[PDB]
Amino acid sequence: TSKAYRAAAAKVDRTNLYTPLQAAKLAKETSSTKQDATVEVAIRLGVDPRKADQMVRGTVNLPHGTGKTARVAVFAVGEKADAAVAAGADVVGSDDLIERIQGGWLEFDAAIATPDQMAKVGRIARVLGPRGLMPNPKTGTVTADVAKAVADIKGGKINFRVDKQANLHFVIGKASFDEKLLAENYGAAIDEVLRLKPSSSKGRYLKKITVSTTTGPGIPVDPSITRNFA
Amino acid sequence: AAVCDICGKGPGFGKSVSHSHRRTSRRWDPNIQTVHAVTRPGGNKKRLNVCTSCIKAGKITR
Amino acid sequence: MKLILTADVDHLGSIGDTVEVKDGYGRNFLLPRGLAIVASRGAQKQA
RNA sequence: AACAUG
RNA sequence: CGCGGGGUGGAGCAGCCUGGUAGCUCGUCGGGCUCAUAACCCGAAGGUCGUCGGUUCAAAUCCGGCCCCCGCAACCA
RNA sequence: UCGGUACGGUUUGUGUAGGAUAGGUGGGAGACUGUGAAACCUCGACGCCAGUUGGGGCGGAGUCGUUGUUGAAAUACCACUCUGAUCGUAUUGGGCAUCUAACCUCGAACCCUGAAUCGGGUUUAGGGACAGUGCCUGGCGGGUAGUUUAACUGGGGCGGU
RNA sequence: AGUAGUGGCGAGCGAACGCGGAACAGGCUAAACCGCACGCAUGGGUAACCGGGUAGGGGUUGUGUGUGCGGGGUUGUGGG
Ligand SMILES: [Mg+2]
Ligand SMILES: [Mg+2]
Ligand SMILES: [Mg+2]
Ligand SMILES: [Mg+2]
Ligand SMILES: [Mg+2]
Ligand SMILES: [Mg+2]
Ligand SMILES: [Mg+2]
Ligand SMILES: [Mg+2]
Ligand SMILES: [Mg+2]
Ligand SMILES: [Mg+2]
Ligand SMILES: [Zn+2]
Repeated sequence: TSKAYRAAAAKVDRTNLYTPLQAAKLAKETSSTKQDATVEVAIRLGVDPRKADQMVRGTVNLPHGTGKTARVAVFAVGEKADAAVAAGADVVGSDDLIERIQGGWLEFDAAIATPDQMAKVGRIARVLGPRGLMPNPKTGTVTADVAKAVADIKGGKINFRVDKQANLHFVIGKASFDEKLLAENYGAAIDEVLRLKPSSSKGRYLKKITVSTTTGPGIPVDPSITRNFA
Repeated sequence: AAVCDICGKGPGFGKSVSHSHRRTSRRWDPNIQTVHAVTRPGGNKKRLNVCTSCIKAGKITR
Repeated sequence: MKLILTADVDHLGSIGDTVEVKDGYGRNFLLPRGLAIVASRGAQKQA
């Protein structure tokens, strides 16, 4: 109320556009007084998500990770569970896994369902609604190759999906990361958005972008720099 | 009027072209305005027809 | 066009200096009444 | 406001 | 060709800018009311919400797909 | 006197269970003088769903929220958005009303003028940035103009082709 | 050369570059600036000017600008 709002205008300025060098710098200076946080990047695209052919959805790999625990639940039995027991599946259960989740146990950060289990995991996806824990074949979580699917979560491969009002929101890593671990994540962030530009888009594509945190203010960032993030 | 009393700029004739490219004759008339001009400050006023490209310069006084 | 005004004109400026005028306030009011002159040679008569 | 018949 | 509106029960229409009941009037049947008949009042019957396919917890309402209808503008193989 | 544009500030929204599903997405789960809309007092609509957390004019002398769970459900924080309202900055544009000096007067008097219901010039009484005209532009336009209105056909016309 | 092209690319319309001849020729002004007159302004040792310098004297006709008439000027290797 008092300290958090007065800490905004002492460092950043609204009208002054900031470089991607200075944005990650102020991301280290804003979150230093409070605890650690996730440096949030909000992207305002110039497409309409209401048209289904202009729908933007894809993946993007963070080579420096994001600092996430990644409790990956794997829905597999038999030799499909043997392909993930060496991949890093922490909880390998049985056919009663339908009943353990409905009892009040939702302690997993990722859900990977094999196609041999998709007739039974579909009863679990109702309680996994708002927090975003249901298995999705469009994001690469429903496949027969679950050995490489565990390492996709541990590397921090973010699955982005544009909202109702064309405002992307993207994470790059924790506040404990350096100025170059976040910038190379931010350097590979915008370019994969430009590769995921739709076909029939008009106007200016990446109009507004900013850098924010969990419990702090934002950073005005200039889309003019798409080449020199390093 | 359509003749400037100073520079002699009269009208020009041309054609008015439609969408079916039917050409008929119209006339480009100059922007002739009336002025009450003096020859020395405080003297009498003579009425003239001048064009607006001479009022924009200093060919007359008022 | 620019002018050099001689007398005191309100909301327009002081005396001696040049001023911007909107070309119809000049030759209808300022120039026939003698309150202003054109600025071609008057910049040296002012100096 | 309301209706009229045998 | 471009803009932005319209389609709902046997008939005539609300509801659509705010996603959730889907209705009212007329007509058909049956019942009330009256000494009795008209007039009146009520219930029930009657819905592919023009069609499909997605968004979506959920669509008559939002977006596209065609299907007929209309308004204004366009229309130099 | 009004309006939209970029940006900034505040505020607005929602079913039976919940600070009425933050309205929506994405992050993230402890933040600061919050007594209590008892007061001095909170809205301009919301006072219907549901009473809003500001009109902080105050009491600052202390503490709420983040922890429990339920429709799908989170509830502090807090993000940049959506609908409506408002303030401020900057820019741009349109109405309405006074002024006189461009312009207009078939209003008047005087003079050129000896003979002038023409014309011009001077003074005065009024209209006034409107009208009229030039250029560019949309409409309306048998008022007017140039032309078109096919062929077969037991004759042309009607049907048919 | 009825060529390049141009055309309800219909009917049609229609160049130039260049080569061969006929005939040959080039001249004045405006402006900058310096004077004279007229017109306006500014100023009385504030200051100059009186052909330049040299010295004094004059003891205000200097200084600036507007309008005509003389001087100066006429170029593409740029000329003034
Ligand atoms: Mg004449
Ligand atoms: Mg001609
Ligand atoms: Mg002709
Ligand atoms: Mg011109
Ligand atoms: Mg002008
Ligand atoms: Mg005719
Ligand atoms: Mg003819
Ligand atoms: Mg016949
Ligand atoms: Mg020759
Ligand atoms: Mg000369
Ligand atoms: Zn003229």
